[PDB]
Amino acid sequence: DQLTEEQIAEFKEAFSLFDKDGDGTITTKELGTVMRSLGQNPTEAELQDMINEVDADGNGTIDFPEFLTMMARKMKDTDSEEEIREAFRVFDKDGNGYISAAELRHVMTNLGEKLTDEEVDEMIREADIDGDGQVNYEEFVQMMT
Ligand SMILES: CCCCOc1ccc([C@@H](C)NCCCNCCC(c2ccccc2)c2ccccc2)cc1OCCCC
Ligand SMILES: [Ca+2]
Ligand SMILES: [Ca+2]
Ligand SMILES: [Ca+2]
Ligand SMILES: [Ca+2]
Repeated sequence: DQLTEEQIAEFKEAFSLFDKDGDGTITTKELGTVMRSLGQNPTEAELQDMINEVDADGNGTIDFPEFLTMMARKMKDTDSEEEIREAFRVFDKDGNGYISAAELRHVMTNLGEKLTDEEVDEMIREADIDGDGQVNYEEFVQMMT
């Protein structure tokens, strides 16, 4: 089988966040920008290593099909939480355990992706379960898969 229309719509939007020029391919330069936007600072060598890991046709760049392949499977029951754990840590700017509407809005922004109040209000509402108005690690994990 395959992902739904909306599912596709979500993978493409996250792909466009790496593809700054919008030409359809992710370069090491475009990946670096994203890393720097996250406070991190990798080297050309490391950047190319990250790309080579998913470059199925080995042309030095990543495309949507290449991007989706790596997405549609953590191919690991172990070490998948080690990524979700870091993802959550990226958003929880104050390691308080709870992700707020402001931390989410703050991060999404640094990634050249300005949201709307209504958009930000829906991403949180949908993930919030305990009704505290914030997304804890628990809620975060389930929202992923
Ligand atoms: C990051 C790119 C999309 C992948 O992450 C996923 C994002 C949303 C889902 C679905 C099933 N859950 C939520 C439905 C869509 N509502 C928007 C959620 C929103 C979001 C939710 C909670 C907190 C902050 C944001 C969002 C948007 C874009 C990227 C990440 C998160 C599954 C994912 O898993 C698919 C990965 C392959 C197994
Ligand atoms: Ca590009
Ligand atoms: Ca490629
Ligand atoms: Ca927080
Ligand atoms: Ca909550």
